Amino acid sequence: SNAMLKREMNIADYDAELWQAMEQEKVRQEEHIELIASENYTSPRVMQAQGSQLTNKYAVDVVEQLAIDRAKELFGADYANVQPHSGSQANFAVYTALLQPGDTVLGMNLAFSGKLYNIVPYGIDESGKIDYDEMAKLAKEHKPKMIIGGFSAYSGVVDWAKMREIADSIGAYLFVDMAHVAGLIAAGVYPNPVPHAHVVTTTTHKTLAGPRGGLILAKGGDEELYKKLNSAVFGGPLMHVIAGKAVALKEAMEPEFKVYQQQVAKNAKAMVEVFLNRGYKVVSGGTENHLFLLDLVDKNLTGKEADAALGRANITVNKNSVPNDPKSPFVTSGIRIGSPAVTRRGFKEAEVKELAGWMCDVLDNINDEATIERVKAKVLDICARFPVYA
Amino acid sequence: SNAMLKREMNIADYDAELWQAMEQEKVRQEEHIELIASENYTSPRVMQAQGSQLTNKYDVVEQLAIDRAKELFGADYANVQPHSGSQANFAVYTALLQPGDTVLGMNLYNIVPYGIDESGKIDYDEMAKLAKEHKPKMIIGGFSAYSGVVDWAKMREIADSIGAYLFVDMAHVAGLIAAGVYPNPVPHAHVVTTTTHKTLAGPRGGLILAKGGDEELYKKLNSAVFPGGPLMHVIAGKAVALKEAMEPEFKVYQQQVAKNAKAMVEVFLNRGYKVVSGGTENHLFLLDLVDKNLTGKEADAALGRANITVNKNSVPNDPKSPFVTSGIRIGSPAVTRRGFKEAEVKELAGWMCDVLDNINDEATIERVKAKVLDICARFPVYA
Repeated sequence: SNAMLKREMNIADYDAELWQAMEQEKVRQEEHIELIASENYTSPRVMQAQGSQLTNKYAVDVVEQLAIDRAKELFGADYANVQPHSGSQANFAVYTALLQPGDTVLGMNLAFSGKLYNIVPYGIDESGKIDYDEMAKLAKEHKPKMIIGGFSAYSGVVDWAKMREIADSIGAYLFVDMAHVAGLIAAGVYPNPVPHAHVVTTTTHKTLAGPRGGLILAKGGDEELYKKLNSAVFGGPLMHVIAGKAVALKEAMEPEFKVYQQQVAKNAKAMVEVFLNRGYKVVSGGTENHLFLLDLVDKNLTGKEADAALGRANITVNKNSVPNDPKSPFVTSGIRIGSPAVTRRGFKEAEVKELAGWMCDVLDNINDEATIERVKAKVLDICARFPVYA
Repeated sequence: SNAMLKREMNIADYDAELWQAMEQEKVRQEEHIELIASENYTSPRVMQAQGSQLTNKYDVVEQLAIDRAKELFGADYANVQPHSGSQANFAVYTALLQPGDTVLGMNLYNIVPYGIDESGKIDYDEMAKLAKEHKPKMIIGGFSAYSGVVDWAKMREIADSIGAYLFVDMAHVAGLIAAGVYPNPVPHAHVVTTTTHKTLAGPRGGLILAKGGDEELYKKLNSAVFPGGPLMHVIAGKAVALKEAMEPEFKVYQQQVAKNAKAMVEVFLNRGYKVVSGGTENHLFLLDLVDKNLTGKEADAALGRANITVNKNSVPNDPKSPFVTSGIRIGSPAVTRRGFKEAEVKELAGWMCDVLDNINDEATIERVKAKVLDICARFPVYA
């Protein structure tokens, strides 16, 4: 025999370098305030699934059917495919199922798929709000085969019903990638694109708080579409990750998850209030979801500057361009902030308001070491009061 | 306190439905003999990494994987980010090819296939004919049911003669390559890819490796991987799996893999079965059942009744559909992992011949099943 004994076979016994790195990553997740809008803390049940012997399975079916059934129940889809390894892979399945090389696609942005297809962008104005009349004119002008909804840095709510009308008016597909807001949709606090788009994709981590992976959903499609989508996905699925998806999707149906998402939305609003009250500009002047963009043009700061300074105080954000950004995309004039992770670890309005205030202290004094050190200390204290896995 | 994040309530407590399905799979892995050539049993250290908080990360960990991949394979470039072998391959294509380019491969882009004969041996002269006539931008080496050695040096000569890239997908033999007991493509290819879970016995995932290129090439390969983020928990799994593969015991393992495959081959041949190519030089082989009036699908099902798992596979010039086939593909990595040596695999191969000789003899099926279960019980995978 040659049994692999779990008590004798662990990382700390065998691979000290890896173990030290893993320990330091747990410490980082605990003692940093994570405001990257795509970040979250998955449950220990998701982690248990991902650590399981399902990694050995070549593809089982019951585990997969639970994920599929739960995806359909949660989002009200008549079709779900839980196999994609990532949101990007889900998206690529959709493109290859429905598009030909060199087709025109209308996407949205701030004012490889780009290499294979002709992507025309609808750019949100300095107003920071979608203008559906203008979107309809771009659609009419360019006659895309597909309009793609979903954008990583929009703080407004997208009217998917209206987008479907625009798509239909020119015979295009509406594809919505809801990766950036899926958890809010799952909770009923943001509108669902499943009844309006021809196909929908998402990641399962981010606001859904599950494992990293993809999902394709649809409602009202024909057998033929569903068949094409299935065939475009692959090269088998990660069954341990699919188990992760199954348990995450059930967690998403808990009343606690609805309360959590309501808190996510309140928290993002409370942070916006502070930034505005401290003299910072927020794109659109508000948020209606979990995230927002701080426009630093009037401060003569770059997003890269802001991000580095905040990082020195154990606050993680990402840079992001603003509408008609006067700076290059490598630099930007904005940062994007979201509440899911801090909310997940127990921060409510008081904490996020205090945090926003500290961020304003940093940005007001971006090369003052003492401010940075003071704020770092406060961040560490707040992190201790609100531990993650406890 | 965060009710959803505290460790109190595990999957069994929370989601009995899911837990039951997970634990059935666990018991299935113990109670069946697995001869699907792409399957293995990864270590508990790999699973521990996959179960870690690294799933929440949006880099010392990645460097460890990169360094260990380069060391194991003798490469001066590695990318450990791909989610799968397929994504690794896709990265290479999108890095080096333009849409509609011509490509040559074994069994978006104009593909010219090269087809090994009934002899079950690669015809380098036919490969050369196709390459030199059609002038592909890239020749792709590596194929899933091939039991022979491949002359990677010769493929590079062919590629070099027409100015083409040589890409080798070594997924189907990577662990043997790593242990030095199968020809190494890394010195000869422009770029190589692999999965991390079959003969490497690691997590499911992809890898890109290369040597002898400049940073410009390596930058292109990096840029091509995500056309989002890596799975850092899986990458930690890769790091520890790659370290395990550097142990002298891993080479011993692969030597036993190769020896066991040859041993099973000898039984099939001696029992009147035909083996594509007449033998093996690696961990797998293909039985050609045409002369038995058997389909691969039916052979797969018959063996499954006795708790022996194989997969159907087309043979050269298969008279049957690809969904039916006239062959089965058998590999030794998983049985060897759980401790089978030559004596055990020889006995196993005899039982398989007993079933296939008389698929409808339920007495034989039941006899073999009981022996299979006894054998599985004394070779537990995990404890």
